[PDB]
Amino acid sequence: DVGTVVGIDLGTTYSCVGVFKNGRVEIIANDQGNRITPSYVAFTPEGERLIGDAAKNQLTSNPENTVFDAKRLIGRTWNDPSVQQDIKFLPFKVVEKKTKPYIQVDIGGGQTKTFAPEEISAMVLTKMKETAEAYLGKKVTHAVVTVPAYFNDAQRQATKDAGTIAGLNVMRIINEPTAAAIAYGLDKREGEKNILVFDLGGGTFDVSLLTIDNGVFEVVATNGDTHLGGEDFDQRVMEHFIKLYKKKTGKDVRKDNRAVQKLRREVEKAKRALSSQHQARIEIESFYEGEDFSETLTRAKFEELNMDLFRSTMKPVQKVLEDSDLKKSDIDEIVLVGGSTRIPKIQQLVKEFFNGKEPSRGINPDEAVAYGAAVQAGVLSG
Ligand SMILES: N#Cc1ccc(COC[C@H]2O[C@@H](n3c(NCc4ccc(Cl)c(Cl)c4)nc4c(N)ncnc43)[C@H](O)[C@@H]2O)cc1
Ligand SMILES: [Mg+2]
Repeated sequence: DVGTVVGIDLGTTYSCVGVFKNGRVEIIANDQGNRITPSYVAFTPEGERLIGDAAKNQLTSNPENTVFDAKRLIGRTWNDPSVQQDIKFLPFKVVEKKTKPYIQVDIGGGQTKTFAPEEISAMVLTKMKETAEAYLGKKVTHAVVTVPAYFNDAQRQATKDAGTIAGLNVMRIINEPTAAAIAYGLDKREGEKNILVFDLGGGTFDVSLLTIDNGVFEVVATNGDTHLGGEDFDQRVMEHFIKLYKKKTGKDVRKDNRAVQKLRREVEKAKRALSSQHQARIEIESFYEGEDFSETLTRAKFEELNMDLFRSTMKPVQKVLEDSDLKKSDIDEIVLVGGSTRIPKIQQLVKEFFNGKEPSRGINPDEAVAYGAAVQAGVLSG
């Protein structure tokens, strides 16, 4: 009946699925060979739905009908101030329907359709379910799904509802920082500890203070920045190169959406290289007006352009400690989650804040949450 329960991190920008099979957690790659699937859905004018990288890669060509960031809207009402602010930054249409922010898209043949946020998340969960079934060689009916620790009752229920729509019985809703702590085996220890989970992803920043007492977790405080992540650091670098190009050539490349997207792709790759080396060459064939682009970005320049944003991650950490009535020295483990925690300056700032205390390392920060969800899914599969 419940079979092999899957563990899914349903992220704002990226989702990840794991299972417990043959004595260990296995993070599952999708049909594109990727252990992460972008939380994107594109509606083509042929009536087809594209999910994941297939959808993300077609954003520039179909900017009104490619849906992403549905997690920012799920479990909220249309008139929630957070929703009214977020819709200002989203390129697809959002309308009031049944008190909620429904996403409106063209599906071809002169038809437009509206989808609740949980229906978009259900499409992402269906893909995660397909990924898991291809791996296991059998059907998947049950899941453990993670949510941000600050999610309220409506946000947790709407996430279980996205599972129902996808044909998944969401047996447990688990907090993302708790799932990361479980990945590190922090739940399998005698005694009591205070854990700070610092999660800096592609688009969001979450800090959580947890207590662990002989396998029992409590989320004591949460903070962060809802609109700070890796995409913001790429954007600072894009603006930098766009201004330098305008001063050198007198050309504003922002007029050509394709040129901007080629630059975005290469800037993101260069930022990644800058986590292990000190210079990165950005090369673009036929960037603008058919002319090739070839420039270098140093790690020093990358840090300067982003120094305020990197430093900003420190105030939510201090605030969670104040709200927990804990001192820096009371923190027993610092767990880094989210792909942006690979940035050396971010790791430096976290270590400096904690007076030289080394954070927990070793588990891929993009996968730690799904890994913890898979550990719990293994217990439930029996
Ligand atoms: N393949 C793949 C893939 C794996 C994980 C992710 C999730 O990334 C979340 C965020 O994390 C960022 N990030 C990541 N993300 C992981 C990643 C690894 C490989 C690839 Cl091809 C891509 Cl593109 C992304 N690695 C970073 C690094 N070394 N230095 C700085 N930032 C890094 C990334 O730019 C994004 O903003 C996205 C794609
Ligand atoms: Mg995450």
